[PDB]
Parts: sequence; structure tokens; C-alpha cells
Amino acid sequence: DPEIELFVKAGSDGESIGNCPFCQRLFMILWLKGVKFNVTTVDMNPPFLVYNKELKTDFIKIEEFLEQTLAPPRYPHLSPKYKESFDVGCNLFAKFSAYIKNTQKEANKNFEKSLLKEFKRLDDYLNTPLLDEIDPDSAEEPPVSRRLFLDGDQLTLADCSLLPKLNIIKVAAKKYRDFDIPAEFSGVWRYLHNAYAREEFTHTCPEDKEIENTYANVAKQK
Ligand SMILES: O=C(O)c1cc(S)ccc1[N+](=O)[O-]
Repeated sequence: DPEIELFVKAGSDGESIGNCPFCQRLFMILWLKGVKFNVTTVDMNPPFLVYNKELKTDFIKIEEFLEQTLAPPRYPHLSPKYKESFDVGCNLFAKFSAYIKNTQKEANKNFEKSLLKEFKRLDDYLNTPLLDEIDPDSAEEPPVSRRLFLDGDQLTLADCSLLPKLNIIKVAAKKYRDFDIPAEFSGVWRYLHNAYAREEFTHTCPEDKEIENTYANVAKQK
């Protein structure tokens, strides 16, 4: 295979994995490709990629590049089967971003509700059986989805995008707003339990502190 170096943002010691959810997304893509690569952290905007001596910089170009040039059969395809696997998480980070930046405590419930509404949209998607889901015993569509991840039972590009952002939301909102993702979002929790069991996700996460540091001067209410 090719010679690859991924440059990611460094954490507060200038060495550890810092909070950069697109860097984690690319780290996941390369890991899931099953390709050799090195990861370098930068105490400097990341991620950047060196692929056979060429510097690449535009994330979208990079993601397209990798999916197209690291292809089957040597490498797994990572594009999701269903376009909505991508589309479901579209406003979730923005709602979190407004919630975590709000400094008016009496507005907290309104911003939290707006975040919960997006989590509900995600939960519904994760509970709705995909068109390809067939119960192995009855051959009926299951009544509630059982698939591991967004698109099916493998990690896809959808998950490499969404998972890093959900980790940030989970960590930062718990730290600064005492927020827990409701237990009643059983679809969301099944997905998170499955994801946190995969090392491509957990071992590319920065330490929670790095994410807490990102929000330390925005999330304190006044
Ligand atoms: O980067 C985002 O905020 C994001 C945007 C869209 S349109 C879909 C999924 C996403 N995920 O997964 O994070």
C-alpha cells in the first residue's frame, strides 16, 4: 500500500490527541480502511494528510480521495448504503453548540429541548429498521431495528463523521450542563454501546479533559 501520514491536532501537552472531531473522523477512516499509516500530532488547521509525498488539506477532497483510491477488494468500501445515514445527524452539533454557548441559565431548558429534539430524530432513525434488515428466524422485517451502527452492522463514513461529534456532545454537555442523553433514547444508547465497544472509535477519542478544555471559557454561565 501507499505511504500515509495523518496530521492531527495535539492536546494540551502538545503531544496527546487533542479535541478535533474532523481529525478523529479521518483517523477512523484510515484505521477502518485497514491501511498502514502514521499519526502525527501538531501543537500549532488540522487534519492534513501526506499521501505518497503529496500534502492534502481539504477534508472533503481527502475523504473522497481515500474512499475512491483505497477500494475493494484490497480495502473495504466505507460509503454508507443509505444517504440518510449521513443526513440524520445534520443539526445535532449546531444545537449542542448553541446550548453550550448559552450563558442565560433561565434559557437553559429551551436550549436543552432543542438539543433533545435532534437526539429524538437520531433515535427514531436508529429504531427504524433499514430496508435490508430481515429477521434470521422469521424472515420478517424486525419491528424495531437491531443493526449495530447508522447504516448497518459495519462502521461506515456516516459513523466516522457522527461519532466524534456525539462524543464531544456527551462529554461537554455532561461537564457544563449536567446533561445526560435520556435512557429513553434506547436507539441512541444501543448505537453508543456498540460504538464504544469498537477500538477504531474509542482509541481515536481524545481524553475527555481535552474536550472539557475546549468549552471551559464558553460554557460557564453568567
Ligand atoms: O459535521 C456535522 O455536524 C454533520 C453534518 C451533517 S449535514 C451530517 C452529519 C454530521 N455529523 O455526523 O457530524
